[PDB]
Amino acid sequence: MTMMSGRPGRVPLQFLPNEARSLPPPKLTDPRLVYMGFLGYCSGLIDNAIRRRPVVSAGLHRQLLYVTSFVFFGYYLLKRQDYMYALRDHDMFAYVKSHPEDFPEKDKKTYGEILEEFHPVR
Amino acid sequence: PDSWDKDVYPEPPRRTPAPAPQTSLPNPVTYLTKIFDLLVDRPVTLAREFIEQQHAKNRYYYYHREFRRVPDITECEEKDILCMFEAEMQWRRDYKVDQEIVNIIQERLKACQQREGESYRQNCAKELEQFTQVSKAFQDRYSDLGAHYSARKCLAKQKQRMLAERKAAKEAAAA
Ligand SMILES: CCCCCCCCCCCCCCCCCC(=O)OC[C@H](COP(=O)([O-])OCC(O)COP(=O)([O-])OC[C@@H](COC(=O)CCCCCCCCCCCCCCCCC)OC(=O)CCCCCCCCCCCCCCCCC)OC(=O)CCCCCCCCCCCCCCCCC
Ligand SMILES: CCCCCCCCCCCCCCCCC[C@@H](O)O[C@H](CO[C@H](O)CCCCCCCCCCCCCCC)COP(=O)(O)OCC[N+](C)(C)C
Repeated sequence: MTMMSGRPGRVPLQFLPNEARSLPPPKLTDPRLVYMGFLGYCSGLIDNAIRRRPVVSAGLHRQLLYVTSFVFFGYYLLKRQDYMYALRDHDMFAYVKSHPEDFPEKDKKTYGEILEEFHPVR
Repeated sequence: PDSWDKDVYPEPPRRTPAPAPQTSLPNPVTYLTKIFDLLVDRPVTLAREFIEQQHAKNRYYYYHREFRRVPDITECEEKDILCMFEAEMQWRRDYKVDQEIVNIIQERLKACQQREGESYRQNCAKELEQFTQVSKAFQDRYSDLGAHYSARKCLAKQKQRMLAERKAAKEAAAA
């Protein structure tokens, strides 16, 4: 039930191992970052609405801080998520390579020589 | 005219009789035909001549697109998605072409039935047998595939028919 917490050489509380630096960082115009900024903007608008302030124009510095904080956190969140998926793929490929007898390559037949059953529609 | 090929859409030599009047009474159909000619067919012809004159000054062309022959579904391995996709596209194109062929044969049959008048039952036997052959072939190819049809299902139907025919031939060989 705990897949990758016990992976060897895993430092407890880094949130970003040094090996992650070999991966391309997400672009600053990543659509996920844009969505995080939109979430921050929505948080700012809801904050204005709750405090009975003009929703769109009241706090400009507060809305800017909201958007900036959301984007800042989302950048590192995306980095960690991409690194974790890279680890998953790396481990999967290494395990497949090291166990050829469990992932055999069987010759594939062409469809002219595979017999499929025909089910008429009527 | 010469716009359409006369081999794909043939017609008999169009024999028509010559008028042989038997009475001195004037024929009203001939007079009405002359009136119709002089009042309708000449202005229409002149308008068409002007239209063709304007069209001739601006001549451009459009081309019939040619498609290469790509490998069919029989020579694609089980999980090769690209070869499967190209074979399926080719098969769908061939299906449309076969539909149009059947349409041409049906047009021939309809034209024969209208043209032959009271003797269509005898003078349209060749068109009828042509349509019978094409209909049998098209049925064997594509019938009962149902919606969500594919080249794989057509291949399966063909293989089932081939197996049945081979078994019948083998059992007849022992008779
Ligand atoms: C999926 C793809 C993307 C989709 C986007 C997602 C959906 C929209 C985004 C959601 C979050 C954004 C807004 C949240 C904060 C707003 C809170 C609010 O109350 O608004 C009031 C406010 C109006 O009040 P005011 O102007 O201050 O003065 C009037 C008084 O306040 C008088 O006001 P009042 O308070 O006295 O009126 C009382 C009213 C007060 O009640 C409300 O106002 C309802 C507010 C509910 C908050 C929404 C929940 C939180 C977000 C979750 C959204 C879920 C979406 C998923 C689908 C489910 C649908 C429910 O109560 C009622 O009348 C009873 C209504 C009960 C009926 C049930 C329906 C209510 C819930 C419906 C929510 C639908 C989603 C939000 C739609 C937009 C709402 C503004 O609304 C606005 O003016 C702001 C709206 C957005 C404007 C910003 C746009 C930017 C400008 C253009 C820039 C272009 C950008 C791109 C550049 C392009 C190049 C040029
Ligand atoms: C509703 C959406 C959820 C919101 C969640 C709260 C968001 C605010 C939290 C503030 C962010 C700081 C938290 C972590 C920063 C530093 C701590 C870091 O070192 O923790 C590491 C771990 O990093 C954190 O766990 C990652 C936290 C990220 C949470 C976001 C995931 C949400 C799911 C998808 C929804 C998208 C959310 C959008 C963001 C607003 C330690 O790794 P490890 O000690 O080995 O793992 C402990 C658990 N084990 C051993 C059992 C495996």
